[PDB]
Amino acid sequence: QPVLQIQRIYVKDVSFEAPNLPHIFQQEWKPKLGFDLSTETTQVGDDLYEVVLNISVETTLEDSGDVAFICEVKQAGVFTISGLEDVQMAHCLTSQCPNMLFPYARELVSNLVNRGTFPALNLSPVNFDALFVEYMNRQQAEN
Amino acid sequence: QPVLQIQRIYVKDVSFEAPNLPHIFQQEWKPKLGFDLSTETTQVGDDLYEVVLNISVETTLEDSGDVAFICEVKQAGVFTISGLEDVQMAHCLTSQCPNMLFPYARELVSNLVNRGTFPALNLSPVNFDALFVEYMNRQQAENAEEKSE
Amino acid sequence: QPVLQIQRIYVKDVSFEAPNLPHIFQQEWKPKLGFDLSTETTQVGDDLYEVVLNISVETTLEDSGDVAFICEVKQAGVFTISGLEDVQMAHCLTSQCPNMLFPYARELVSNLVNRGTFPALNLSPVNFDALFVEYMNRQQAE
Amino acid sequence: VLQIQRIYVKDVSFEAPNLPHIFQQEWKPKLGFDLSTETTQVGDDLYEVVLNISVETTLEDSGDVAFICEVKQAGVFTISGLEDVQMAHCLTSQCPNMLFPYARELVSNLVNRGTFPALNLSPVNFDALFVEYMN
Repeated sequence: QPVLQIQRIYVKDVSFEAPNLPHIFQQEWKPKLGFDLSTETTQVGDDLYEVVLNISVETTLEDSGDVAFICEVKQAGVFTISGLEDVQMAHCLTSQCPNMLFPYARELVSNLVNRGTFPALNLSPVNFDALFVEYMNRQQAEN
Repeated sequence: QPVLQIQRIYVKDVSFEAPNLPHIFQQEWKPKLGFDLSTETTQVGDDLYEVVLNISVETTLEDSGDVAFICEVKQAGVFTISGLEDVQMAHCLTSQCPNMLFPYARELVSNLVNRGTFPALNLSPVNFDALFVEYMNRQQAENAEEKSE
Repeated sequence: QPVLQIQRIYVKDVSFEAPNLPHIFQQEWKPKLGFDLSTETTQVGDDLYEVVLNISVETTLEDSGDVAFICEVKQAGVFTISGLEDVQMAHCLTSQCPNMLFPYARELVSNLVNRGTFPALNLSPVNFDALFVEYMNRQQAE
Repeated sequence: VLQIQRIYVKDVSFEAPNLPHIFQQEWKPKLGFDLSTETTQVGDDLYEVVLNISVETTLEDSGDVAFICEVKQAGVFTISGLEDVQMAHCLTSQCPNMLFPYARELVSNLVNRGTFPALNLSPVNFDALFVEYMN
């Protein structure tokens, strides 16, 4: 029988620069979000995996092209996973686990950004399943 | 009369790093705390000053000496200050204001280390008039050097 | 192509009470935690619902029975939901959303228990799909 | 002798009973401040100073409440050796002012969770209040 369980959820790395600060608040609010996302998976112990969801957000206010902020995040989870065939295992490490972390990472980004008094940045969903399919293509590609 | 009013408390830079997860979680919680603190100031308007409070902490474990986490914060706020003798002004800026900012950067610190799922880290109350004092204590030598140019 | 988008994560209500302070800090920390959680939906706009996640936590200390803290949080959202079959939709409403809201409500609880200077309280993952299934075992009960 | 031993919240509330049917309007705020202080001896030269703050923002013209925040920020202070009245000043002006900035980011923090516009409470003349006390 297969097993997928979370052992711990924790941040491995956080960041939130907002340079041209004191002033930028004068300019008018017209964003240019520069999302990006990734996931790495390190095996730790027998049947234990660290799935890390890497995320970079970067509002940019069009005309000026001057950064409004750059939030980066590494939300991780250690999981116990066993009894899965190669492809399933890959859906776990690539969509299942990342998908469960995602919402914690969303809250983080939302919390930081909020600390810079900026306007709410509640990250929109990601389709991890697609990401899985894409993951599979990339692997056959390389092979 | 004299005027002090908060315009906007806000963050300008925050980072947090916990380089030894998860393996470190298995070690005995023997915390060693590094904690440097500092303040800066900048006028950005007519009676508009933006004070910055920097904080850096770093925990290591007694036994292995490994690093548990590093967190750096730059809490800032912009204020409207006016009608003060140069001496008052300096207190306001090196103490009064940074003081106002302290809880904000404190919470952020507690917040982040808790996301590392490490034991609480609630910075102890800081004496801000102290910094003012160090500020004064530095003048004489600084003015001397300033004069030497 | 369906539609799921977030319009506003926000708190409708939150309460934190620590009634036996500072005396309680003299007791040994032997916690017995009570946890309760529920959900509510409400169409507000046209393809716009305010999903609410209610969480209530209480902790007493075992030797004295005294209350260390009680905390209640109403974390809400307002989302744009469209183009979903009756099943997918009620799932989205009763599970998928409340889930997105979980981290927000969680952080709030840990944040407040920490201002009371009590040991950390980081709510463990909640299984909303399970609560979703029971939601159905209640409707069908009719 | 005067030193802070522990800083903590005894009670906190924050209700915004008109969401999300207001995020659509603009700001026409009418803050409703109120503030108390209570001290209690809890031990040998140990006093619990409690700073009570209420802030009921009512959006004027509409009349409805935008939110009601009620914080009890407190602290346990070791305090000894003070002439009768000069003590009062400690327990009613000195200590509270020490707690206020914590009571401030708390109120900010909540308000910011209600998505409303940043509410960074304004400075309170704690000595001036002390006067209207002895009366």
